[PDB]
Formats: sequence, structure tokens, C-alpha cells
Amino acid sequence: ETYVTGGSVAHSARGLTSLFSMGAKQKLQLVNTNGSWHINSTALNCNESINTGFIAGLFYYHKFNSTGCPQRLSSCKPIISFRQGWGPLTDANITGPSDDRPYCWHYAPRPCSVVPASSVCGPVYCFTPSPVVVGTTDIKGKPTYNWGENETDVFLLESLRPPSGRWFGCAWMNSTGFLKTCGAPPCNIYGGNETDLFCPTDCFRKHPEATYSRCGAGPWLTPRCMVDYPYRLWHYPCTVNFTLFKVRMFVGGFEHRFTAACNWTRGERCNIEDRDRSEQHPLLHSTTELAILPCSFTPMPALSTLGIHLHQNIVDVQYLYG
Amino acid sequence: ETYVTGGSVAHSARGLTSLFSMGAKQKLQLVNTNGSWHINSTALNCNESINTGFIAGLFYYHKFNSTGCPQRLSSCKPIISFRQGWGPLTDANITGPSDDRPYCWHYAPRPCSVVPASSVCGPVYCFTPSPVVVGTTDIKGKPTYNWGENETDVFLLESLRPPSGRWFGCAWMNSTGFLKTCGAPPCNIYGGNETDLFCPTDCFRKHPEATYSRCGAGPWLTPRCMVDYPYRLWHYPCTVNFTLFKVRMFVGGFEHRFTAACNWTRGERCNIEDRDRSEQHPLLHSTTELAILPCSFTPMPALSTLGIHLHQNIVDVQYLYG
Amino acid sequence: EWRNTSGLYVLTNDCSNSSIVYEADDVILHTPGCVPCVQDDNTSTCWTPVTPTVAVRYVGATRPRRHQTVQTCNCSLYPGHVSG
Amino acid sequence: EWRNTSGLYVLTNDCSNSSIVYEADDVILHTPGCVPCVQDDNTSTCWTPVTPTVAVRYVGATRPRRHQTVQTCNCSLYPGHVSG
Ligand SMILES: *[C@@H]1O[C@H](CO)[C@@H](O[C@@H]2O[C@H](CO)[C@@H](O[C@@H]3O[C@H](CO)[C@@H](O)[C@H](O)[C@@H]3O)[C@H](O)[C@H]2NC(C)=O)[C@H](O)[C@H]1NC(C)=O
Ligand SMILES: *[C@@H]1O[C@H](CO)[C@@H](O[C@@H]2O[C@H](CO)[C@@H](O[C@@H]3O[C@H](CO)[C@@H](O)[C@H](O)[C@@H]3O)[C@H](O)[C@H]2NC(C)=O)[C@H](O)[C@H]1NC(C)=O
Ligand SMILES: *[C@@H]1O[C@H](CO)[C@@H](O[C@@H]2O[C@H](CO)[C@@H](O[C@@H]3O[C@H](CO)[C@@H](O)[C@H](O)[C@@H]3O)[C@H](O)[C@H]2NC(C)=O)[C@H](O)[C@H]1NC(C)=O
Ligand SMILES: *[C@@H]1O[C@H](CO)[C@@H](O[C@@H]2O[C@H](CO)[C@@H](O[C@@H]3O[C@H](CO)[C@@H](O)[C@H](O)[C@@H]3O)[C@H](O)[C@H]2NC(C)=O)[C@H](O)[C@H]1NC(C)=O
Ligand SMILES: *[C@@H]1O[C@H](CO)[C@@H](O[C@@H]2O[C@H](CO)[C@@H](O[C@@H]3O[C@H](CO)[C@@H](O)[C@H](O)[C@@H]3O)[C@H](O)[C@H]2NC(C)=O)[C@H](O)[C@H]1NC(C)=O
Ligand SMILES: *[C@@H]1O[C@H](CO)[C@@H](O[C@@H]2O[C@H](CO)[C@@H](O[C@@H]3O[C@H](CO)[C@@H](O)[C@H](O)[C@@H]3O)[C@H](O)[C@H]2NC(C)=O)[C@H](O)[C@H]1NC(C)=O
Ligand SMILES: *[C@@H]1O[C@H](CO)[C@@H](O[C@@H]2O[C@H](CO)[C@@H](O)[C@H](O)[C@H]2NC(C)=O)[C@H](O)[C@H]1NC(C)=O
Ligand SMILES: *[C@@H]1O[C@H](CO)[C@@H](O[C@@H]2O[C@H](CO)[C@@H](O)[C@H](O)[C@H]2NC(C)=O)[C@H](O)[C@H]1NC(C)=O
Ligand SMILES: *[C@@H]1O[C@H](CO)[C@@H](O[C@@H]2O[C@H](CO)[C@@H](O)[C@H](O)[C@H]2NC(C)=O)[C@H](O)[C@H]1NC(C)=O
Ligand SMILES: *[C@@H]1O[C@H](CO)[C@@H](O[C@@H]2O[C@H](CO)[C@@H](O)[C@H](O)[C@H]2NC(C)=O)[C@H](O)[C@H]1NC(C)=O
Ligand SMILES: *[C@@H]1O[C@H](CO)[C@@H](O[C@@H]2O[C@H](CO)[C@@H](O)[C@H](O)[C@H]2NC(C)=O)[C@H](O)[C@H]1NC(C)=O
Repeated sequence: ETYVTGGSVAHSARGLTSLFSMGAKQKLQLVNTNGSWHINSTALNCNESINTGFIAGLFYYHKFNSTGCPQRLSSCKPIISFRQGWGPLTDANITGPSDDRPYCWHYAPRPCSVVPASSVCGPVYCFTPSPVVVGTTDIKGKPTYNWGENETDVFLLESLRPPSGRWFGCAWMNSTGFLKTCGAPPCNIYGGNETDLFCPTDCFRKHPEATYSRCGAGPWLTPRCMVDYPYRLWHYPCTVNFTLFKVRMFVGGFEHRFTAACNWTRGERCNIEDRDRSEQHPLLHSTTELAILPCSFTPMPALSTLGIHLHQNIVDVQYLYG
Repeated sequence: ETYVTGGSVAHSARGLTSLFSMGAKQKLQLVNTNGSWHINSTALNCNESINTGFIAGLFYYHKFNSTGCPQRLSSCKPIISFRQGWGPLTDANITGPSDDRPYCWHYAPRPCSVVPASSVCGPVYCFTPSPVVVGTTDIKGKPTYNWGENETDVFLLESLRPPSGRWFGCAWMNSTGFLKTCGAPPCNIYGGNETDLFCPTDCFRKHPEATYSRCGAGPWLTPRCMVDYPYRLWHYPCTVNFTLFKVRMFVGGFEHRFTAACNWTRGERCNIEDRDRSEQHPLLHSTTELAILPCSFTPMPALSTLGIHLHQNIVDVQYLYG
Repeated sequence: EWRNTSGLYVLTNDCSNSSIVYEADDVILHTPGCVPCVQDDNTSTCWTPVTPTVAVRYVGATRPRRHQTVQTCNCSLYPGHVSG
Repeated sequence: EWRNTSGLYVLTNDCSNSSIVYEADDVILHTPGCVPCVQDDNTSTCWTPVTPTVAVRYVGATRPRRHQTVQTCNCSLYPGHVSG
């Protein structure tokens, strides 16, 4: 029986919190719109502060109406559905319309250009893999010079790869509540019935050296897991039932620590093929056990010998002292 | 008394090897040339194979004539002589003449462009931090079309930062035996009597986040240490008296292991200021002892607590279990 | 993680002004990555870290006060390692 | 470190053709990062590594032979971990 050990779940991270008793009044739920399913931007208070939003997100564990989530997720595809990859990595050039639904893990985003704040609700979050909130600055003073009309207080991202730039990718919701994200260009794995995956994340199984550092652009680390943040439910609704884990990145020489959620349920077949590469480093460094991402592994060989040692039934464990 | 523990030295890595008895006949020595000191390219056999060069370098431990080395090294400066740094990193643009002598640790190189093989003796090594040899390909077939005249089998590097590109920087000597190197653009630490250091390596003391991954470009990791390779003796003559250490890099998600030499002598003042950042990782991952570069440290906190623990008299050791 | 001296960045374990989140007259709270050091009058000393986020003066952990947040303080980078 | 199956890269501890530097009738030498696995006839078995660079069939380590360098091999990626 496949299960985890260190998997923390925030589904019932509450008790006797009935002071608000109803979603702190900004109830969130999905609504269809001409065959498209986005969040109900109408009620959906928008001008909250960081503390108010954090309080609002604390109460959001139970009242989320799981009705449109499956048919909305029908657009997303597993990593198997794509085709193989080979050759040296090349940076893709995303241009023109992008019909694909951005909430899928395998969505290739556009470069993170300037964006006015008149068409965004809630904070915008960039991912130097840990998440960071991004502020703004007035548009009248600088020569950006009125992208829209009499607008103000405009966001700007303009970041390269985090080893050189500032963040991998950023995400938010636009004024009508639809998810909007951008990031660094992803990797093309073919230039140098199925569809051609453009690898916005660590596509290890479909390409061997397409690591997150080289290819990752966005909150997705693996096709199964992602980096969590207070507005994760705010942006992506369907990831509510995920389970949390602690992650240590070590990106670009600097040290990064955060938490990650995963689309993991007990009993999933995870024999040998459903393992994805991800780069963790030990948090305690001792006890020879590593709480690594479920259905995954790390390129850190064992103490005495090499060869990744992983358990039959519990997948979050990485073994040392082989 | 300041000394090291794991420092391996190849000064006398020989015994009863008198079969050649004189440098395998390709004697190396430094000669002045109109006020410039380079290697005597005249005898200096050139068309050797890898095995022949490796055999040649094995015997090269004693006959090196320490005459021009100090006055040649007078051009180089310590990290203290430069000025402070601040602000976000920006990629410098090296153009025009470069009067500075390339063998100094703080030499900013040009981008690694194409280079014909008609003006290079010995192999050319790029540094994805571990060293790699670079091959060639004939100039006739490709439309690069005869940079010089009837020249053949040219070298091309054309690499970005190793997380995206292929290597940091590469080094060789040109036909007249003068050292020639190139690499990725370094960091400018001022744009965003002394001289402005352009940071071709991990200039931690002069700029806090100017790490090797972001800023380093070339074989130099620290102003004191460098990555060793079979032709280190060939390229840089004055580094004869260095001592070797084992290094684990873990760059760009992949794992890198190699050896490093350092300009270390017993008794150097190394109280607290002469420590340079260097992203190391454990080789044995046990015994709570880390074999780190002398007069340096790593950003890997301790097991139970944090705060880099280093010894008073032995600098190569990084302590755990604080 | 580092401090400024004579135009030369130098590693240290002293907390910066931005590395401390909350401080009381007997307890400091801070982001992991440093250790608090405090000077009162002609006397500066370290603060005992337990569960590195929070640090105590003496081991008596169990009203904010701005305790001078100073960094002319050496300890915890030379462990004075007792034989393990 | 990885092998090819049904158009899907999959992690393994089996050595590639390029990961082995020298092999003899009873000993293989290889770059660290994999483990040798050999098939002779309707029988593929695993090779015991000591000082991981060099691996031996059975523990009798102390004339090259091309021993089929196959990768239909599962061992060492589930340790079958004996209690420590
Ligand atoms: C996260 O896990 C919870 C717990 O299982 C899921 O809630 C459950 O979702 C199913 C699927 O819709 C519900 O079954 C349906 O319930 C409706 C209303 O009761 C009924 O009319 C249908 O015939 C069907 O039985 C189930 O009731 C519901 N249980 C609870 C306690 O909420 C949730 O869907 C999961 N969400 C995601 C995104 O995975
Ligand atoms: C978490 O992982 C589960 C398991 O893969 C995801 O559920 C799967 O969702 C896909 C997408 O809709 C389903 O595929 C579709 O199935 C229908 C009906 O068979 C088919 O007509 C479509 O063509 C498409 O193949 C899949 O059946 C479903 N599997 C299970 C066991 O639920 C889930 O969506 C993932 N959630 C997140 C947030 O990642
Ligand atoms: C917030 O983001 C959503 C998601 O893209 C935006 O919805 C999209 O809005 C555009 C223009 O408003 C729509 O394009 C228009 O529709 C036709 C339909 O055929 C299209 O062919 C044309 O290009 C035409 O311009 C697009 O259909 C629509 N998509 C969805 C799924 O709703 C929304 O406008 C954004 N809101 C703001 C304030 O930026
Ligand atoms: C690496 O270490 C060796 C061992 O100490 C150094 O060799 C020594 O270098 C000194 C400095 O030139 C030599 O002293 C001079 O020797 C010449 C010729 O004997 C003499 O005419 C001078 O008056 C002066 O005494 C010393 O002899 C020499 N010893 C040996 C055994 O070679 C070497 O210089 C060091 N190299 C570097 C780059 O630091
Ligand atoms: C290894 O480190 C030692 C110690 O710093 C280096 O020796 C030092 O080399 C510099 C450069 O020539 C010397 O500075 C010069 O000194 C002369 C005479 O005092 C002065 O006129 C110049 O203006 C310049 O300041 C320094 O004195 C010298 N110190 C010692 C103790 O030898 C050595 O070059 C380094 N070698 C390598 C390969 O890195
Ligand atoms: C190998 O590399 C060395 C190091 O640069 C080359 O030496 C340099 O060669 C150039 C042209 O061959 C010399 O430039 C010429 O000299 C005057 C002197 O004022 C200069 O102002 C002009 O630009 C003129 O073109 C340069 O002075 C010389 N530098 C040194 C230190 O020797 C050498 O030519 C290279 N050999 C090959 C075969 O590539
Ligand atoms: C979800 O969206 C619907 C619109 O499709 C919102 O319904 C309207 O809400 C306003 C604001 O209270 C009312 O004045 C209207 O009478 C509602 N119309 C209908 C048909 O219900 C609904 O409020 C949204 N839910 C929120 C914001 O929580
Ligand atoms: C979740 O949202 C769905 C939206 O379709 C709700 O389903 C509708 O419920 C209303 C009244 O409750 C009725 O018009 C129909 O039963 C549904 N309309 C459809 C399917 O078009 C569902 O009731 C909501 N559930 C919760 C618990 O909020
Ligand atoms: C090292 O090189 C120097 C180069 O100057 C040699 O010094 C020369 O030695 C020859 C004879 O040995 C003299 O005729 C020259 O006058 C010397 N040069 C100068 C500038 O005085 C030195 O002999 C060499 N030593 C070794 C051991 O090779
Ligand atoms: C350790 O503490 C000393 C004093 O407690 C600090 O300052 C050093 O003091 C010594 C004694 O005179 C001087 O020689 C050093 O130059 C001082 N350091 C500096 C950077 O100026 C300092 O906090 C620690 N020592 C050092 C060398 O940093
Ligand atoms: C472990 O070894 C098996 C056989 O020893 C290899 O192939 C798998 O064999 C099982 C048994 O029928 C099949 O169900 C799997 O589909 C086979 N794997 C594949 C990829 O086809 C294989 O080396 C290992 N098992 C797996 C699942 O990879």
C-alpha cells in the first residue's frame, strides 16, 4: 500500500474558528462563463491588505464547492500523454495566442513583461523558488508613459533566470478573476494524437537533463508538485486537496527554504516509472532519512555508496547508508 | 599556528622516475620578452597527444626555474586593493584592449567567441566547473569561411552561463605561447589609487551576493583558489607551489566533483577577514567535518543550529554539530 | 550574515536590523541566519540561541524593548569546540 | 543513471555503455553513478560494488571481456533496507 510519512495536510487546520463562520464574507467558488471556468470575481473583495488576506485564507478549508473542478481539470494532461525529448536544450519563444488553460502544470508562459495594476485583483507572486510578493510604482513619473489610459501604480517584472535575473515566474488573477501568469522562456526539447511538451518545469521523465534550474519557469516544480504560498488557493482552486511537504532548494548558490504541495493520494501506483527528478538538500542532514517530494527522487547519492535507494510502499523517503 | 589538515601537495609526487631524467625533453621555463614574461614557446613541443602531455606533466615537479615568477606576479593584486561593491549585479561588457595580464585571478575575459586552431598550442580547456577539453571541426564545410588564410580545424566556444550555456570560461595559449582565455561576462558591482574590480569569480568579500554561479567566469573560484586540471601547470606557471583539495560543487542541479589548488602556505594570517564564500557540499556527508578550501567557508548551516563554525588554527575544516 | 568594516564585507553571525522580527526585554525573535548581540553600556555580549528563530539572554525564557541591535560582536563563529 | 523504455526516460542504477571504462571477465571498472548488470543466457543478474568505481560479480575480486552491458536490471534502487 502506497502512502507517505512526513506528509502534512492543511485540510482541517482549524478549530472553533466560528467567529467569521462564513468565509470571512468573501466566499470563493467557481462559475462557468461561456464554457470557461474561472473564479467568481464579482463578490470577491479585491483591495485587501496582506494581513486581511492571510486571515481570509486561514478560514478557507471546507466551504470550497468541488463541482466544476473535475471538468475544468479535464483540459490538463499527464506527463505520459506528451512525446519524447532529446538533444540539447533550447529556449522556446512563446508568441501569439495561447489557448491552453494557464492553470495546467505544463503551461508555457510568456516573458514577464510590464503589466498595469488596473487589471489585477490580489497580490502578484513571483517565485524565486520560495514565493515573494511584488509591489509597484507610479507610472506617471517614469517614461513608461500611459500604457492604458490615466492608469497608475503599475507592476513590472522584467526578470531573467534567477541565477542571473530575479525570479523564475510570477502569477496573479486579472480584474475579471481569470488566472494570468508569466515567466522565463521554457525549454524546447525537439529542436536540438500527442502534443509537444514545452517543459515549463522539471520534465525529467520526458527529457533527462531538463532540470528545474535550467528549464523551470513558474510555481510548478514537478508535474505532481508545486511550491505553496498563502494565495495558492486564491490563484489555483483545484489544488485544495494537496498535501504539504518541507523543501530545501539550494538554487544559484544561495539557500532556499519553503513548503510544497502535491497532488498525492494514498494508493497511487508509483512503482518505478512515476518518479520525477527534483533537487532537494537535507534539512537535518542526519538520521539518514530525507523527506523528499512524493513520487520523486533527488540527485544526491548516498553516504557510503551511490544509487538512489527508495522504499517500496512509502515514497516520500530518501534513504542514506545504503 | 595556521595550517591545514586535508591539504594534498603534488610537489614531490614522484620517485625513481629518472627514465626521462630531464623534463621528458620539453623543458618549460619563463623568458622575458620586451618587458613581458611568458612561457618559452620555442622548444615547447606542441602537437602532442593527451597521454603524451599527461606523461610530460607528471615529471614536472622540480626543474621549474623560480626566477621570473615574483616580478611577473607583481602585476597581480590582492582582493583588498580594490574598492567596495554594492547594488544589484549587472553583466559587464569587456571591449577594446585589455592591458591587464590574463594570468591574474581578477582578469575579466572577453566572451568565448570562435578562434582558429592555427594560433594555439596544446589543448584548450573549458570549465563547467570541472574541466573539459574542447575539440575542433574543419572550417571549409561550415560557412564560417576562412577567418584567417587556408587555416584548418578551428575552435568555437559560443557558450552562455553553464546553467543555460555550456561552460563558464575556457583557457589555452596562443602560438607564441602567451596565455589566452575567454569566458562569460562578469558582474559589474558599481553600476547598480584603487581600481574597480570587475569580479570574474566569487568576490564575496567585496560584494556579498556576487557568487560563483552568478558572477564567476573562468577557472578561478576564489581569489586564493582555483580548479585544477592536468594542464594547470602548463597554462599558469606561477601556481607550481599550490596545495590540492577535493571539491564538490553541485552547480545547476547537476553534481560536479573535482580537485582545487590554493595559494596557501603555513602561517598565513587568517583571523576572520580572510575568508571567502564558496558553495561546497560534503563528500563523505558524515563525521561532521567538511573539507573546505583554506581561508574560506560554505553557506551550509550546521545540523541542529546555524552559524558557520570554523576553527582558530585549521581553516580547511568546517564544523557541524554546533 | 555579514557586516561592514573598513570598506570590506566580512562574515559574521550577528543579526542585522532587518533580521530581527520582534524583540522583548528578555527575548528576541528573528529570522534564522544569525544570532543577536547587544550592548548596554561599555558592555556588549551574545544572546543564547535555542530553536534558532528565538534567542534568550540567559536560560530563563519562560513587552517589547529595543535593545540596541549592535554587531560589534564575535561569538558563535569560532565554536571553541568542546570535544565531541 | 537513466534508461529508455516505451518512449519514457526512467531512473535506474544500471550502467550505460559509456559509463563503463574497463571490464574484465570477473571485474568491471566504471565511472561512479551506476552499477553493472549482466545477462548471459535467459539470466540477467546484478554486480556487487565495492569502492563504487569498481564492481565485482561475487566477492572474489583478488584479460578484458565484453560482458554484454545490459540494463534489464532493477537492483539497488529499492535497497530492501535491513533495519539499521
Ligand atoms: C477533496 O476531498 C473531499 C473529501 O472527499 C471531496 O469532497 C467530496 O467530493 C465528492 C465529489 O463531488 C462528493 O461526492 C458528491 O457529493 C454530492 C453532494 O453531497 C452528491 O450530490 C454527489 O452524488 C456525490 O456523492 C462528496 O460529497 C464530497 N464530500 C465532502 C465531505 O465534501 C472534494 O471533492 C475533494 N476536492 C478535490 C479538488 O479533490
Ligand atoms: C490529480 O491526479 C489525478 C489522477 O491523475 C487527476 O485525476 C485525473 O484527471 C484527469 C483529467 O481530467 C482524468 O482524465 C480524463 O478522464 C476522463 C474520464 O475517464 C476522460 O474522458 C478524459 O479524456 C481524460 O482522460 C482522469 O480520469 C483522472 N483520474 C482520476 C483517478 O481521478 C486529478 O485531476 C489531479 N488533480 C490535480 C489538481 O492535479
Ligand atoms: C482576464 O483574462 C481572461 C482570460 O484571457 C480574458 O478573457 C478573454 O478576453 C479576451 C478579450 O477581452 C477575449 O477575446 C475576445 O473573444 C473572442 C472569442 O472568439 C476572441 O476570438 C477575440 O480575440 C476577442 O478579442 C477572450 O475570448 C476571453 N477569453 C476568455 C476565456 O474569457 C479577460 O478579458 C481578462 N480581463 C481583463 C480585464 O483583462
Ligand atoms: C616553491 O617552493 C620551493 C621550495 O622552497 C622554492 O624553491 C626555492 O626558491 C627560492 C627562491 O628563489 C630559492 O632561493 C634562491 O635560490 C637561488 C638558486 O639556488 C639562489 O641563487 C638565490 O640566492 C636564492 O637563495 C631556493 O634555492 C629554491 N629552492 C629549491 C630547492 O628549489 C620555489 O621558489 C617556490 N616557488 C614558488 C612559485 O613559490
Ligand atoms: C600567493 O600569496 C602571496 C602572499 O600575498 C603572494 O606574494 C605577494 O605577491 C605580491 C605581488 O607581487 C607582493 O606585492 C608586491 O610587493 C612588492 C615588494 O614589497 C611591492 O613593491 C609591490 O607594490 C607589491 O605590493 C607581496 O609582497 C607578496 N607577499 C609575499 C609574502 O610574498 C604570491 O604572489 C601569491 N602567489 C600566487 C601564485 O597567487
Ligand atoms: C599571442 O598573444 C600575445 C599577447 O597579446 C600577442 O602579443 C601581442 O601581439 C600584438 C600583435 O601581434 C601586439 O600588438 C602590436 O604591438 C603594438 C605595441 O605598442 C600595439 O600597440 C599594436 O596594437 C600592435 O598591433 C602586442 O603588442 C603584443 N603584446 C605582447 C604583450 O606581446 C601575440 O602577438 C600573440 N601571438 C599570436 C600568434 O597570436
Ligand atoms: C457569484 O457570481 C454571481 C453572478 O453570476 C453573483 O450573483 C449576484 O451577486 C450580486 C452581488 O450580491 C447580487 O446583487 C445579484 O443579485 C446576484 N445575482 C445572482 C443571479 O445571484 C454572486 O454574488 C457571486 N458570489 C459571490 C460574489 O460570492
Ligand atoms: C456548487 O455549485 C454548483 C454550480 O452548478 C451548484 O449546482 C447548482 O445548484 C443549484 C441550486 O443549489 C441548482 O441550480 C442546480 O442543482 C445546480 N446548477 C447547475 C448544475 O447548473 C451546487 O449546488 C453547489 N454546491 C454547493 C455545496 O455549494
Ligand atoms: C633561471 O633563469 C635565469 C634567467 O635569467 C637564469 O639566469 C641566467 O643564468 C645564465 C647562466 O646560468 C647567465 O648567463 C645569465 O646572465 C642569467 N640571467 C641573469 C638575468 O642574470 C638562471 O640561471 C636560471 N636558473 C635555473 C636553475 O634554470
Ligand atoms: C573579534 O573582536 C575584536 C575585539 O573584541 C573585534 O575587533 C578587532 O579587534 C582587534 C584587537 O585590537 C583588532 O586587531 C582587529 O583589527 C579588530 N577587527 C577589525 C575588523 O577591525 C572584532 O569583532 C573581532 N576581530 C576581528 C579581527 O575581526
Ligand atoms: C523490474 O523488473 C521487471 C522484470 O524483472 C522489469 O520489467 C517489468 O516487468 C513487469 C512484470 O511483468 C511488468 O509488469 C512491467 O511493465 C515491466 N516494466 C516495464 C517498464 O515494462 C523492469 O526492469 C522493472 N519493473 C518495472 C515496472 O519497470
